[PDB]
Amino acid sequence: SALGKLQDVVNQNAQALNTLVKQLSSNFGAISSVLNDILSRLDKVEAEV
Amino acid sequence: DSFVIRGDEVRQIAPGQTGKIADYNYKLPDDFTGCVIAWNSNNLDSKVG
Repeated sequence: SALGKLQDVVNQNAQALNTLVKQLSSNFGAISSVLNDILSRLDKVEAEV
Repeated sequence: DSFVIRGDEVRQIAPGQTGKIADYNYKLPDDFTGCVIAWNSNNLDSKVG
């Protein structure tokens, strides 16, 4: 518990990085989180939305 | 752009659609700025023979 502040700083940085990475798997209302899956789907005019 | 097509091929003239007309002879770009005008001419062009 002596280096608790440094450990907390490192853990916060790592958690922020992990959250920013995991926020890619979200859909945000789209059809899928993978862009290649959306490309292999309805035409470009409808895929842009 | 003046041309004659089938009555069922009118939906293929719209930009970002499918069909043989929109993929083989006449395709509109995704940034088409204009209006599409069409009317029936059965008594004008079509012949009984």
